[PDB]
Amino acid sequence: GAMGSMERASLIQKAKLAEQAERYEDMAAFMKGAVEKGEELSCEERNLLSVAYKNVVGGQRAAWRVLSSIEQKSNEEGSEEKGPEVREYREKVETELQGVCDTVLGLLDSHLIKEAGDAESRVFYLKMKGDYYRYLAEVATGDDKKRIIDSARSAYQEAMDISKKEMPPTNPIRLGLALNFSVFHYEIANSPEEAISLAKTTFDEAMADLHTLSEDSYKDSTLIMQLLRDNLTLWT
Amino acid sequence: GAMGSMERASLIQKAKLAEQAERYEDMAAFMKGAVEKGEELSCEERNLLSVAYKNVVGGQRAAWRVLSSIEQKSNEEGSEEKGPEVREYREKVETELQGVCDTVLGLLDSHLIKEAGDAESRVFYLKMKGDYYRYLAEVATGDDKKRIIDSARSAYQEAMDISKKEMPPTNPIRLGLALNFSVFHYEIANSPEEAISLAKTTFDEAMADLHTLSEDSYKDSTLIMQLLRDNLTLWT
Amino acid sequence: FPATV
Amino acid sequence: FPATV
Ligand SMILES: *CC(=O)NC1CC2(CCN(C(=O)C3(Nc4ccc(Cl)cc4)CCOCC3)CC2)C1
Ligand SMILES: *CC(=O)NC1CC2(CCN(C(=O)C3(Nc4ccc(Cl)cc4)CCOCC3)CC2)C1
Ligand SMILES: [Mg+2]
Ligand SMILES: [Mg+2]
Ligand SMILES: [Mg+2]
Ligand SMILES: [Mg+2]
Repeated sequence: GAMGSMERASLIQKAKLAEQAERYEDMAAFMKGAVEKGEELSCEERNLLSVAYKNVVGGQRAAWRVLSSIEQKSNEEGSEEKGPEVREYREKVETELQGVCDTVLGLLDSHLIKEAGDAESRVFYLKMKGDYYRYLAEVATGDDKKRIIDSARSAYQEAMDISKKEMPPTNPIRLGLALNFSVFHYEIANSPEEAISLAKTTFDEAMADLHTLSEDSYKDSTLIMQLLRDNLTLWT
Repeated sequence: GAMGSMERASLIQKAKLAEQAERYEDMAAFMKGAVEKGEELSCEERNLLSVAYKNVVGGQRAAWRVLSSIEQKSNEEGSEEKGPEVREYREKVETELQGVCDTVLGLLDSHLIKEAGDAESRVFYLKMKGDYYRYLAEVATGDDKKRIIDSARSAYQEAMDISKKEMPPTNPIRLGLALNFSVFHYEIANSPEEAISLAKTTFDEAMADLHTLSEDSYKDSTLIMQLLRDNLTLWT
Repeated sequence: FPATV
Repeated sequence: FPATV
């Protein structure tokens, strides 16, 4: 890797600089470099890694959705034939997106997950694994679609089982996981009832645990709770 | 080039798709491909080319300014020594930025400008040449700074001379050129009086010509006039 | 689209 | 920063 010759601490420092400059591709490349040094990531470093790739693939997904919409319209009755260009460019963006998901999944498999023993790290990495299989599933149309969807579900489920045993209901990682798995159910698995049930139960169990928190922990937990409420309002 | 095998019309089509998807790096690569086919660009195609590179370098400049500010603060009295990382990353972003300017200037020199005979094309390309030398000047600190600044001034001046002879005072290209050359004077050449004089005279001469325009031409011209007024308000 | 983090 | 186009 092109980051092989750079110090781990230098990579983390530059990832933070790239974040400030809103240079997410750079951020991601720095954090990939840091992961590949082979040491475990701290809490802060895990967050830098997730922020970087979330931003890169988030951009790609938005672009893919624009291009897909254009492509769908082109395949409607009455639409004039414009050639292969829209499909080719959607495919180009898709392939790049898949490439980034494969990279992230690569990092988690080699070897972030197998070394993650604490609940906060293992739940976090398994949530990411769920997420990047979910993005792959968004663009999947072939023989492997079902297996991709199940790979997402399996990762999310393992994260869920750990989170319920080892973390309080207000833990931001536990909350974030539940939020995303609930979206997985709604948007990928065609299970809107499961999506709603999950969001609701997660919200309610968190509400009942807020009394145990400091002001700052309260702020963190309630932020994510409002996102669960936002999704419930969208769906009901 | 990686675009050598793609049809000119396909490149233009994809540039437009990339614009819709806010994929400006892609847009720029497509338009570079189109230029390299060797045919002259139409009015629409010139605008796609400028939009693409304006967005790519605009992002780079914003990032460079963040990093430079951090670097300046690091070199202030009392600031703790953090190593070479901030300078290295600012340099990385700078080199990429310079690379993009060199690419654009390359396209204009080989061979967009020499084939541009109409006022609207030649003024446009010379304005771009001024612009990309101006961006190079923003980051220049060495032996060539003065020559870079003069390369910007020379391109802007030639564009200005043509625009005054061959275009009405409300022509959006003429207006855009004057706007940018005025900024060149303020920000690069340390000539705020010249910047102000230019913006003012351009504005006033445009105002006196608005009566000749249709509703739609009026809208276009006045939009850019307001940008001249915005700069004057900033500077006075 | 729904909220994710 | 000042406006350019
Ligand atoms: C050790 C540790 O917990 N570190 C991180 C997790 C953290 C919780 C608070 N966060 C958030 O609220 C947002 N991001 C996020 C990302 C991933 C998960 Cl699983 C949960 C939450 C950022 C602000 O917007 C709301 C979600 C930040 C990460 C602190
Ligand atoms: C043949 C021709 O004139 N084509 C283009 C030039 C054009 C004028 C109107 N434009 C604008 O007003 C904005 N962009 C711009 C870019 C470069 C120059 Cl030299 C002038 C103006 C876009 C909207 O925001 C204001 C400036 C668009 C390009 C039509
Ligand atoms: Mg495909
Ligand atoms: Mg249940
Ligand atoms: Mg340099
Ligand atoms: Mg004068």
